[PDB]
Amino acid sequence: VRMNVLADALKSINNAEKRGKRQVLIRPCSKVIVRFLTVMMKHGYIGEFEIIDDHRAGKIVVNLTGRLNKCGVISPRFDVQLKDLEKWQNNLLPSRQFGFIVLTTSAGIMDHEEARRKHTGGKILGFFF
Amino acid sequence: GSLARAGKVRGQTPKVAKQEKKKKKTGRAKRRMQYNRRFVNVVPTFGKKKGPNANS
Amino acid sequence: TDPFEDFEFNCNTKYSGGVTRNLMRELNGG
Amino acid sequence: DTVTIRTRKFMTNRLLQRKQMVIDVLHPGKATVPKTEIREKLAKMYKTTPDVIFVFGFRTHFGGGKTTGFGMIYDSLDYAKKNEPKHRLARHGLYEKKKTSRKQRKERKNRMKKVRGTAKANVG
Amino acid sequence: PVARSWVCRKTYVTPRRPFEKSRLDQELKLIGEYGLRNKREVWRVKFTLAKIRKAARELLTLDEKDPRRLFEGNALLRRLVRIGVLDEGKMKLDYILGLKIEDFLERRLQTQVFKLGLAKSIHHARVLIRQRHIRVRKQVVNIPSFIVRLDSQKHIDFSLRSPYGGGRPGRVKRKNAKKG
Amino acid sequence: GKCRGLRTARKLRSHRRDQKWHDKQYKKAHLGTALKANPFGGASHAKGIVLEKVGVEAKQPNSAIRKCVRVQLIKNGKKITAFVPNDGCLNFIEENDEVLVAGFGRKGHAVGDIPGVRFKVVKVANVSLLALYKGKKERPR
RNA sequence: ACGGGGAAUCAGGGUUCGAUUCCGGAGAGGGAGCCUGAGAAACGGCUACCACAUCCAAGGAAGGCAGCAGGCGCGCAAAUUACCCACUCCCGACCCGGGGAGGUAGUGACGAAAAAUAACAAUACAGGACUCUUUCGAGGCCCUGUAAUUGGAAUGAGUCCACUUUAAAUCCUUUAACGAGGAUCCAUUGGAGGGCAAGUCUGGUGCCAGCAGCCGCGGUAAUUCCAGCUCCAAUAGCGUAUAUUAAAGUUGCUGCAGUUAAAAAGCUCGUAGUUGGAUCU
Repeated sequence: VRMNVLADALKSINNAEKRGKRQVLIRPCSKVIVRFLTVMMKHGYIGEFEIIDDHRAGKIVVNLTGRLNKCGVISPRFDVQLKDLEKWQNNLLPSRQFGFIVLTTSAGIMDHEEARRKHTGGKILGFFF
Repeated sequence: GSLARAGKVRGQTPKVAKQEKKKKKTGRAKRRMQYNRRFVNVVPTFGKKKGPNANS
Repeated sequence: TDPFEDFEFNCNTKYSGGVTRNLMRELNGG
Repeated sequence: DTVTIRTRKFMTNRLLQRKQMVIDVLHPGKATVPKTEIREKLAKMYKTTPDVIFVFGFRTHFGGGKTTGFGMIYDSLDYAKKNEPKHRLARHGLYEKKKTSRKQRKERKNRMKKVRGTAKANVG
Repeated sequence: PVARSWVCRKTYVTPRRPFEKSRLDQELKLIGEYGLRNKREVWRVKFTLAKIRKAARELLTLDEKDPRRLFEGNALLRRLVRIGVLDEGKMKLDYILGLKIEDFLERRLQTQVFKLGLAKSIHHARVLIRQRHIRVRKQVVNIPSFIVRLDSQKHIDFSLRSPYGGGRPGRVKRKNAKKG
Repeated sequence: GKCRGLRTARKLRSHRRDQKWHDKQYKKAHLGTALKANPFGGASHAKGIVLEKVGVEAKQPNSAIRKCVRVQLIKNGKKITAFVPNDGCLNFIEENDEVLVAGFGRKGHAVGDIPGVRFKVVKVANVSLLALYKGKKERPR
């Protein structure tokens, strides 16, 4: 059955970006999906999106600027300290100049650079570059 | 499958005594000689890019 | 002795490796 | 040139009644100076007799420049005989070691272990 | 139980491919240019450079204000500029990755004796140092691999007992004088 | 596919440890039966007494008689066949003398022409075969 | 299989090893039982049995090297029956005695570090020519060169002397005498078809002898065997056997595979196990 709705959301965005489509529909929505999307959009990868508020669980329509190479989830959500972050960056990211690892930490959901600035670890959700 | 010929070819090879040649350099001098042969002078080449021990 | 056609009529015989090595030595000698 | 003596890490040890120092010997073109000449030089430098001056552990630097060793000048000769290692005294002819080897002493001890009483004195 | 110390380490690395033509040519070029004895000297300098590069590369992953990065990087840079391998103008951790093997081979006492003019050739410089003719400041140095510091460059004389700088003829000169 | 769960460490470890047995080299080195069947008993070399000289016909494409000797190992009395490497070297080995024997270089596998022989003679009468081959040492008289 | 600190290797992840000098444990031929003592189930303490073994005048007595040397045996596999308590410390009634702990030497290519086996010049000649000229040539205007050419310089391997070292010259260092031209004061170990660096040169053998880790060479020009010459790889070191690490993304957590190459259970149910949709500032 459907576990890890974030995996489905990220896979839908990835498959839609590969096909060149200019919008993608994500369902169901959740707080974690919206936080991950906001982290993407702050760095200018997806752009604006809308949350269709159906009265059981939301849907999202995400616009797709053609800047997203890959977006993925990391499952299971491994707990990542500050020391393991560089190893995770080497494993997941294409370069040291671009691409982010998203973690859920006690200060919220944010990229690896922000977690380094805030001096906190967390659990790795996914990545995008 | 006899064992009677065990040192046949080595036994019947005509012995040739080694020549009396000069001692070769050793250590830093030999490496300097190699460097001079290979990178400093291009005397033996014919422009055809052969090997160091080419007999043709 | 010419490596170019030595390779062209020896690559199936006992001397394939030697003529191939010589031909590559002619091509890029350094 | 000639031999020069300097005393680097001078210290006055009243607890062993001496002055202990590190001796640098400049002998720019000579063999390592004999300990006796260094003792005469130290006696002249410190205005004392060379019979209360014990020098040892002299190492010559690579290249032949100088030598570094340790030296100790005692307040008197009896204080020297009291505070000194027996071998450094024997290097001055003030002490003589026993002649017997370790093996002879050990076998003699084990031989006496097998007798009781004054007969112990009759072994060996 | 002994009072001895078993701490020791190897100072070179044998290459993975034994018969690479380009590697052999480069190593022979280094040996001939700097008058080295074997490939082990090249590999030793390679190993020291590799360890320095490894330390710098590790320190470049730390935060720019990490106190350990500051302390250790400053120490490494000070060491590199002390022996003159690194210019003091380029004293960032990222410039350590720009150093070559020849920068470390340039600081050898053999190369320095050849450069300061005390020897006519690099091999002459080697035989000079090995024959107790060259002193650094006041110390006779027999080791051609002696890496000369910047503060020690200005004092590389010809020894005060060498026939060439000190004034005592050798065995050959004395015997030839005794012949006549 | 493969289980990826935070609490799957036991399953992953047990699966890997069970599957490692299907690896041939690991099973050889860890089962111990191949160590029991090894004539050297895990040793790199072994001394033996030569029982006879034999000539082992080579494999199908080649045509030669390889010189070998049956040797009975001192440590356990197991009989093996050891190839005498160089030419005219079988003339350096007598009956019932003592030889040192090493592996052939393929870890208990036959090497090249010689079928079923996985050892080579290194010494004979306490002198190496190379010292006798090059004339540096003579067999004791 | 003694455990750990740890070791080898390793991009990241790992894989192997750890008898071995530090800490902990255990044993003193195998078991067992004790005395004394603060502390022992002690073995350079005792008692007995078992195994082995010693002296015996056959009545008895006496054993315990997995302490240091040394011997036998085992094996592929490992040093002297040496000197000393001077150092480090420990023990004692003790400033003083003792310590095969420990130190010091002997054997030592386990291994690791530094580092010789030549440098320079004149003289054929070679070439270029970040030098001058109607090809030409002057090429000391720089750099090579089996030249056993010649020439003077340098020096340590070695032998030896006095120091110094040290408990005792037991080396290293220091000074001095002698000490290089084939500087005979003579560098070797593996290779030359490919993998893989470097000869289808010459002589011999002729599917023989042998080589060859693998592919392969050898049945009359053998680029591969046996040799000569030459060449190259590392070099006071190099080859071989075995175990192991990387290579191995061929054990795959990172990170493999399962239509046909090895492989999805005949099918479904189902308990542990694993995983589990949105939502609460």
